[PDB]
Amino acid sequence: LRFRGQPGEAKDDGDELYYQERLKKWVKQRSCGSQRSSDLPEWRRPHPNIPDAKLNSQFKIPGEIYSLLFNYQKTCVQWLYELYQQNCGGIIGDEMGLGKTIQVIAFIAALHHSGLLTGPVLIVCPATVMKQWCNEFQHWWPPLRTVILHSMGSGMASDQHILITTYVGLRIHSDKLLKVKWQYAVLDEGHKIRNPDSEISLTCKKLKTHNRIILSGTPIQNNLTELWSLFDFIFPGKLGTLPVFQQQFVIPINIGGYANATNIQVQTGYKCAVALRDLISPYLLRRVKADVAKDLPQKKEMVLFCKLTKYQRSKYLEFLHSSDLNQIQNGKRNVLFGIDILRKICNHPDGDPKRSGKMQVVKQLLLLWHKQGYKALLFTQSRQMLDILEEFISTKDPDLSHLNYLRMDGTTNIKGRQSLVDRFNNESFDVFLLTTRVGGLGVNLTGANRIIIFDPDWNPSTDMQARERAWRIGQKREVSIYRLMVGGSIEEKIYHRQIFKQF
Amino acid sequence: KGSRFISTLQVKLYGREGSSARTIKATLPYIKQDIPIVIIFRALGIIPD
Amino acid sequence: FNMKLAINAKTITSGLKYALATGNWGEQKKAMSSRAGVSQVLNRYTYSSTLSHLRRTNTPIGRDGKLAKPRQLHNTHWGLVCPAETPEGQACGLVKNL
DNA sequence: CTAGTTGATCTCATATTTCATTCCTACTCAGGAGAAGGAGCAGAGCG
RNA sequence: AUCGAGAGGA
DNA sequence: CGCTCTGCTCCTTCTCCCATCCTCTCGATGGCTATGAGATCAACTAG
Repeated sequence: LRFRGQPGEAKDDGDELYYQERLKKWVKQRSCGSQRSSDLPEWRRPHPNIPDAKLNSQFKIPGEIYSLLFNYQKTCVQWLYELYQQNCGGIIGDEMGLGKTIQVIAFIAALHHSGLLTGPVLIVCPATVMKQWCNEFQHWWPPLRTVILHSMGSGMASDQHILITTYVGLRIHSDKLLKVKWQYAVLDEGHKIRNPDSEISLTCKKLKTHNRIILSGTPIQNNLTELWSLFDFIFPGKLGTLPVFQQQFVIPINIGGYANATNIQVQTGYKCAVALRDLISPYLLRRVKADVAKDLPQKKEMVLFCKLTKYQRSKYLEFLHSSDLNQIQNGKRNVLFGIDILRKICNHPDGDPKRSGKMQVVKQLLLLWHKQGYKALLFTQSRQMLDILEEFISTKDPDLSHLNYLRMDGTTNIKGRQSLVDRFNNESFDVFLLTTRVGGLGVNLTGANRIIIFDPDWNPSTDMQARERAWRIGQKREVSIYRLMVGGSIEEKIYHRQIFKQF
Repeated sequence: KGSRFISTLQVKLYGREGSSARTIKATLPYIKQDIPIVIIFRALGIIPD
Repeated sequence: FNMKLAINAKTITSGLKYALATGNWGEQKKAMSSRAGVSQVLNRYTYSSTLSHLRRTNTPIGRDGKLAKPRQLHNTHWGLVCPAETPEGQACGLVKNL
């Protein structure tokens, strides 16, 4: 169905058939010259990469990549090498920013030469992340035939060694490409899947092969709540799967683990979690910054205690008194909106900042730092709020946007996004409003000196991710985190709820 | 007594003495069958005719 | 203790209110023992228009398509209700007046 | 003619769990009339 | 608005 | 004359339907999730 009708669809049929067969647009843009089997005769002359692992006695990983690996990565890759030789999975729990992609590649270098793994290898990560990785696979080890599985018709058409693709691509066509002669498979950050009830989790399970490995920036200390679903892939024949765990460990964990108000203790639930957790010793790999983070400041944090005004206090209570949410019934639109509304009494209200204690706290802190000359981040998880905060600092109090304010929208591509990061870190800009998700992207704003959280996420360990970007190694000034919490409001209820996750 | 019930017992006189009126049966609380009064008398602790 | 009592207070106050307001004395969920024949509002056009409400009595119904035996004047009605004061039509004997 | 860039629209992951249960009729008159369906019975031919 | 409920008129 | 079979009579249960037209008043109640972010596709535009 297209406005142009069948005449337009005939054109679509042209390209459609071409995607399945050979599309000249695709041939010119992402095939001819891109390390294809007909190109590799030219590319492998620069990179014949003779595997030291097979060539030289007593070697496990080839020097071409091994010498690019850091001493700790060298160690971890050798550990992974052995996991493959043991026919088992594992968790590459190396801390964020240390690098794991090259470790996978170093491992692969050895696989198809010392391991004789001449067949297909599956690697999955985000599309822009793959733009980078595609070049890395191509320039690091082309002896393994490069196949990039981007799209359905054309991607699937390349049914041949190393397979490069994405999570979007998995939803585009992984139901067709199942068990495609995979000799080794690895997924990037395991928490790109994380959700136990997702279709991604089901997809991850579907991706079955000889040896299944997942990379991650997290540990197994107490993240089992979601690791149970990652175990489906990583340890299908070592620990079991999520639905097993749902009855095996989850039942006693849920019964006692939340400080049960009757007769069951947390320790019992914990002990069950321990029984599973501590099985993953020889399969857990972890590089730590204890021997890397040699030049950075103290990771400081605190919580602000903002009180409600007569106006605010009266209105969030009035909503609760007049809306009668429990007769509407619970989980309904206005009931659930109430959860956000009771927070919006200070985030909005619709409404000069004189009616909001939070807007007044932010005002005072930024004007202090205005004279201090400190760079600062604002932290907010909402576009409606991103613009409301901008209206606060531009239509209600212009001088706060006049402190060299900067912000990413997301519609801007990576070229512009990178310049936004650079703009804040360099003297050009002093204030930037940041969201956890762009913290995930790579917005490493270490130039910041002070950070105000206007409206955080509902999980301290995700707030952490944004903070880690702000605290990247190489930073030369101390940065304190200021959580703007409003006393008596639902923000404290939210505060304690997200603590319960961290707890 | 906070109930009232306004319930009822039925006494059935079965037509005519030529056949069916031979007996009288009563509809009793939660009972599936109508029961002859002589059975009821036994239940009442009453034996002698 | 003092929380469940608040629930009850609302429930009683508004529940009793509501039931009479709708004129149904059951669960209010569907055909729950309607008492629409009982609940109504004061007819205010004159003095006797209110006296009408005093004397009018809501009799039980014989559904539609039924009148005489009941409705038909019985001589035990003598002296208790006024046989002249009966509304005509569907209400013919439905409403009695003392 | 075509490559670049940027707006539009559709579809998606990662935190609250939250919380119990809802409850019985008390039962009142409620009908008319005629079809449809089963159940038992009685007698006729058969063994 | 959409039902429901109740009264009056022919 | 019993066996059997069948047709005959009775009983029991089920199912659907309440004139036409008009006028006013009351009223209750509805009316219940997300969330922007990301990515890819189309459209315009300039070299």
